[PDB]
Order: sequence, then C-alpha cells, then structure tokens
Amino acid sequence: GSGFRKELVSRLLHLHFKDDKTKVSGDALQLMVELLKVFVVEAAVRGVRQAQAEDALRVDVDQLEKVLPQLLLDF
Amino acid sequence: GSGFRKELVSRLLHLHFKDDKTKVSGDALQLMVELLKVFVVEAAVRGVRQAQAEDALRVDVDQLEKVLPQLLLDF
Amino acid sequence: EQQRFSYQQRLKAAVHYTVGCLCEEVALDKEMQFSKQTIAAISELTFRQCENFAKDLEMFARHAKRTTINTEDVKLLARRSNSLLKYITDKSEEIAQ
Amino acid sequence: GSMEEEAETEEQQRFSYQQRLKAAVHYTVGCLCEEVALDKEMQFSKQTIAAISELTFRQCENFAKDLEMFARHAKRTTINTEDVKLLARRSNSLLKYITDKSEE
Repeated sequence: GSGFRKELVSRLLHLHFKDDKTKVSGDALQLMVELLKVFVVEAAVRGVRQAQAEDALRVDVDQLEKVLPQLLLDF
Repeated sequence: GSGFRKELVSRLLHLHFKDDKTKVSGDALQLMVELLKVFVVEAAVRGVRQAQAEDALRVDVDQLEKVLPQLLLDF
Repeated sequence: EQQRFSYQQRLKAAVHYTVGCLCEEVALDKEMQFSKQTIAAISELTFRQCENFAKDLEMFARHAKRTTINTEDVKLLARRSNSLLKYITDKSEEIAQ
Repeated sequence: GSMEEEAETEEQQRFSYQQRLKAAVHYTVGCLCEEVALDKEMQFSKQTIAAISELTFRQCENFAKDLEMFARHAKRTTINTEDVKLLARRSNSLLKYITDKSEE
C-alpha cells in the first residue's frame, strides 16, 4: 500500500522544531512515517463507520467532525 | 481565593502511581495544586461559554458534556 | 470509633468541596450559575483526571531516569497550549519566592 | 530594493513552501483514503479528504513539538524511538503497534 515518504515527514517535523540543533534518528523517523499512516487510516475508517451508523451514502465532513475528538484524544 | 490543599493533591496522585517508589518533590506538588485549579477553572469557563452559545439559564451537565473532549485535549 | 466513610469517598468529597468553591468564583466572575449536577460532574472529572496526570508525571520522570517527580515533569503536562504553559511556568516561579 | 520589499518576498517564499508541503500531504492522504474507500466500499467527499489532509498537517505540528520536548527532557538533542513511544502512551492499542514496528 501507499505511505508517506521519509523525506516529507522529516521536512514536516523540522518545519516545527523550536531549536535548529534538534535532529531525528533514522529509526525514530521510520516510526513516525508509520505513525502518520496509522493516524490517516484511523481517521478514514472511523469516518466510514460514522457514515454507516448514519445510513449515509458517503463520508462527508459532517461525519468526519463527530469522530475527530476521540481520534485526537487517542493520538 | 480558593485552592486545593497540597496534602489532598498528594493523596490523589499516590493513588495512581504504577510504582511504589515514585515520589513527588515539594515544589512539584505545589505546582500540581495550581495545575489542578486551572483544570477546574477551564472546565467551568468552557461550560459557561457553551451555556451562553445555547442561550441557557445556567450551565447544565449536557452543556458540560459537549466541552469535555476539547478540554481533555488541552490537558 | 470506626471510620464511617471510606478512603476514596473522603478524597472525592474533599475534591467536591474545592470544586464547588472554584465554580462559585467562576459563576461570580462570568455571571452565570452552575447546576448542582454540573458541579458534581466537574468534581468527578477532576478526580478522574488525576489518574492521567499521575501516570504521565511518572512516565515523564522515568524518561529522564528519575523516580522523584519534579517541576519539569509538571510543566510537560501543560505543554499543549502556550497560554497554559506560560501560566504554569509563571506560577512555578511564584512558588520559588 | 527596500527592506519592506525583501520582507514581502521572504514571506511569499515561506508561504509557498508551506503550501507545497500541504499539497504533498494531501496527495498521500488522497492515496490512503482511496485504499480505504475501495476496501470498505464507501465513498469519501473531496471536502472530507481535504479536511483529513489539513488535520494530518496540524497533527505533525503537535507530534514534532512533543518529540522535541521529550528529547530535551532527557537532555538529548536527537529524538529517538523512546520519545516516539511516549507519544503513544495513552493508547495501549497504539503503543503495542508502535512497539512492534520498533522491533525491526
């Protein structure tokens, strides 16, 4: 399946570090590539379950908003 | 004004520590007193803002329940 | 004489009392009253949140190879919001006085 | 070639870089959502995918700040797998998954 490129994740993390000396080990970077994936898939699948619980025909932003609060509390 | 007693906060914490050796410094304890007050004030203030948005007479538990996910995200 | 109320019962009642006084201050300041049931729910929330605070503080101390929790651990609890972090980083200094 | 003209050009460069980062996140989010949609036979709106992509971009901000703070807590300037395990500490589910992948 698909996934985030290491170099994109690195750039996303570095966009936000307060300190220029902060670095990320190679293993830690690979783990964050997997973590971001699981975050996205969790959001999508939870959105699917909500839309189904509402007898809806597609996942709309209105279903996604109901799942986001527990999603962010888990992550 | 009002505040939590340090002795009480010590007891609350010690109920949940996974390890029997875990101790808390005297300054850390005093700072936890302030943090717990901030948590309660934040809950109350968010509950008031939600009761105002819904044109209520008071903060009722249904209003409080709506702000809890976002409160918990901040703590 | 025998103790009448059990240990966590007495701790929840002491939390309830303080939460009540805090909510009384917010109600005067913000000009809006709280139901009794709201105040009880905030007190139960507060009691429950100490489990999460406690367990984080202990993992955070352990991350720094410590068994004694210090003010650095506590500051990490307030990290998500800059306003909370600055407010708790402040109060930390006032205690030092 | 005034200071205010230079500041404007630098802001434009920061802005377009952020936008390119957001685009690249949106791309991959679209790919993951397409795999979910086929697997679950449930369609996603274009607005839902955009919302997930903006959420993933924001979540990176909180992941990065936490990681840096956890490393520094341990007096390290290099973020390691133990800092990443601390991100997942509230969810036993997530922690086991991350701990699994770390044994590789």
